[PDB]
Amino acid sequence: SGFRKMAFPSGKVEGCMVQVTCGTTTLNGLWLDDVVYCPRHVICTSEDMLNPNYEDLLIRKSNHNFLVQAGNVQLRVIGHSMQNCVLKLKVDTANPKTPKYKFVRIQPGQTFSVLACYNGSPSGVYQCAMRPNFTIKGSFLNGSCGSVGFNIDYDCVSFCYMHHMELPTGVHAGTDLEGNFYGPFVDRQTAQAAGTDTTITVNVLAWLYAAVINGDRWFLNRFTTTLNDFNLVAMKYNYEPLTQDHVDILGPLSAQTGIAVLDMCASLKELLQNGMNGRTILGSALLEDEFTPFDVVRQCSGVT
Amino acid sequence: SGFRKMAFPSGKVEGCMVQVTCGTTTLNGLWLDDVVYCPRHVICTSEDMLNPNYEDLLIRKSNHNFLVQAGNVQLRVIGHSMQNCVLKLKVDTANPKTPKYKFVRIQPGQTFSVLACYNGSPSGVYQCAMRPNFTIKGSFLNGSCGSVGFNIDYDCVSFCYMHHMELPTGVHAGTDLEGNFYGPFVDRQTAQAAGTDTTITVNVLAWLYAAVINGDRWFLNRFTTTLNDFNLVAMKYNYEPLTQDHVDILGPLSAQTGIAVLDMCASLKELLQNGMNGRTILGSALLEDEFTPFDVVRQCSGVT
Ligand SMILES: *CC(=O)Nc1cccnc1Cl
Ligand SMILES: *CC(=O)Nc1cccnc1Cl
Repeated sequence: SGFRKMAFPSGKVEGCMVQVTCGTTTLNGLWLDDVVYCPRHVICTSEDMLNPNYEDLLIRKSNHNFLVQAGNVQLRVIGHSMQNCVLKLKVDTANPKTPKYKFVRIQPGQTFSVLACYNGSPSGVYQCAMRPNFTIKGSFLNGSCGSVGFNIDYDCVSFCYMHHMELPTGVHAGTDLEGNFYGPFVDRQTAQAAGTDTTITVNVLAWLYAAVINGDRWFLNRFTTTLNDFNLVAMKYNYEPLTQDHVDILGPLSAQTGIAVLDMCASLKELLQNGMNGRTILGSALLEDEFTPFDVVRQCSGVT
Repeated sequence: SGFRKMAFPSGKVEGCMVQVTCGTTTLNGLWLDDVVYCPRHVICTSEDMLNPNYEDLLIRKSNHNFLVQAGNVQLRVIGHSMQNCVLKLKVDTANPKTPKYKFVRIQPGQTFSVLACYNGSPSGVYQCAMRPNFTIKGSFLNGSCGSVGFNIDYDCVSFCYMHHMELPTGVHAGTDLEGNFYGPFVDRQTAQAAGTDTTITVNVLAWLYAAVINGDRWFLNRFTTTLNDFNLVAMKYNYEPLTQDHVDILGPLSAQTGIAVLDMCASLKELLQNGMNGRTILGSALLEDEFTPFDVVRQCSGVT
């Protein structure tokens, strides 16, 4: 019993983290096979970030200008290219610790683990979600860029995020491992404001199911609702519209608890309208929206 | 910027987890050098747990009855002994992945990372605290026993917890790596109730400092207090008494923010008396007490 905000074990990713230095800029890279992936802004001074022309800045950079260090051993750079907002540094050594891996582009509401790194060294691991406004709420200091977000399916690491940017609102923006930003964000120090950070309704319901499974039941009520009625309330509270696809995804948790999805929607409706009244659910005073239905099933069944 | 509930990178501990089977009981063991550490109740049937005589149960067990599996390779058991509530299984192979390590016994209020395992395989990592009632609020299913809690100082893993027990209240009890339970708990299926789960005051104040550092300042007020006045309020709210030792520990965060510890105590006093009024601090609607002052400084300075 118990339900914690749980990251994937980080060992497979720890084995992939290198230090990348270009001039006075040091950040992190991801070493898979004989390629090191890092944010392209590794080539920028802070002054450059105001209005960088990356193709023009890149012309002044040679393979020997990209200093790549794995532990205390230097990697030889034999080639480099820009793909969207990442650099691919070809090195002469395949990472011997390369795990089975995929590059995946996640959707808003999907959770992932972040291995926060500085100078190619792991500092910690935490669980994030791709927010509906395509930001993430991370913990990232200067030097943390090139830290990656990932899921594990048994032995295969799916890399979904590389850290690039802090908005002035202190939220985070980054790319998939093809270097495409999530959302409308760009690797330039400009006016970029996040849109509405709406609540991931399907994730809250997953977490309410996790609460029932773990004995927290006080919020179960005598009511039901419909998708359309629930959605009128979701709108008002800046919750994502609940779709039949979400209802279908929640089916296994419905089955296990014997609580119809729409009944749990009616519980969530009362919690939105009435508040917690100073009570907690799974030790939280707000509705947690960074567990997916798949996260709940994983943690409640003990998948390794 | 940003402040997350952050675990240590788990790789060094992942490399230590084995499966231990005795009869029909499978749980996890920790393989360091040529010793595998596991809960002694590995020798019990569920029926035994009602009133186990461990010395008597152990007599019926030989080295060849302890099946120890690291990945898909079996380890040869060449000796076994009971130390308090753990078994030490001597194996003929030193774990080649043994990190630098210590066994440390932590105090209530100290945080640690848990690598939740099943069948010697990691499922996830999360951050816990030794509660003032010597429980922890974990996420542990059947099979999770022998999962360990740890801190890392650069390259040295300090093992502070091994998982043994779920109380009927769904909270967790376990031992240090010498097999001594935290608190008054025993490895028997009996009436054991947790005492008052008081809030770790020094940890809340640390986290309020983390909030200021990361831009959340709305709760800063015009007031101060004294340890004695604050403590009258702490008592009423089941918060741990704040000591001068705690004030001293918070000194660096005081220095960095320029907020006197006692001023931050007066902010915490108003928050206790007045509530959050539906506001959040670092995305939390309750006062977080599972960051130590050392955790805050670590995460805010990016230690690896
Ligand atoms: C994203 C990131 O870490 N960027 C950065 C900011 C300031 C200094 N160095 C770096 Cl890298
Ligand atoms: C502590 C733990 O994991 N114990 C347990 C309970 C039920 C079945 N197997 C085990 Cl091991």
